[PDB]
Amino acid sequence: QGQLVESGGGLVQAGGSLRLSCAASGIIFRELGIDWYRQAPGKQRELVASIASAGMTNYADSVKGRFTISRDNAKNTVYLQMNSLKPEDTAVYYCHTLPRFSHLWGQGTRVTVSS
Amino acid sequence: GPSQVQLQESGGGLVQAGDSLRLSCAASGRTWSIYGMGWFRQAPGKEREFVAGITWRGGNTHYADFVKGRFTISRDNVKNTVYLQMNSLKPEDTAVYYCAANPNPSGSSVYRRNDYWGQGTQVTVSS
Repeated sequence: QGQLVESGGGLVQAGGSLRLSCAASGIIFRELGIDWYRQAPGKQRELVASIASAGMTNYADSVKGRFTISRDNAKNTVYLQMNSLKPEDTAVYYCHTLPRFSHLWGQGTRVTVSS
Repeated sequence: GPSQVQLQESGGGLVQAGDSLRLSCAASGRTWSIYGMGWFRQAPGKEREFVAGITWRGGNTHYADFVKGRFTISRDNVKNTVYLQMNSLKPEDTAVYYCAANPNPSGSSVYRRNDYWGQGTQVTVSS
């Protein structure tokens, strides 16, 4: 099966910072690349940040320099450090990986940026 | 020819030395059976050769010796796309760039050592 449990998020003032967490279970976490996705209003769900099992990271253009993805293999969790938040970033954020043939998604944590 | 998994390059074009360019490859079909992808270049008069590769579920990468840290390959296994960020392009990089999926250990050539191939996109570097 496998389960991704996201935590953190919520309402935050623009210019402030949040930190999301995603605890994994039922999967071999060390061998998998983990991704953060988000679905903004009116837009298709898009990739936000990726971290490979070897540690390399990729970021969408609109979050470069503001977000940081990192993993703790001992805790089987991945973090998304969001700095300098903007209403651009208001979306439902999803933790993701692909253990076998079916996509494994977290429940979806909402991030709402106010002014 | 046609295949289970279809690949589609785009983003090629004409640039000058020192410029950057980003290729992308849209995978379709039985995308769940994709285990690895790679970017290859077919230089004028030359057999296509490996440029960069990536594992589909691990996201781990590897680069040819002429890349020299200039290129970066990444994938989106939800959107079923693989990207090649090409920085500091040189005239020697001018080639047709091909997208490929699933290396195969048996095969008498690079072409036959990958199960799925795109159709290529031209990258031309002047100056």
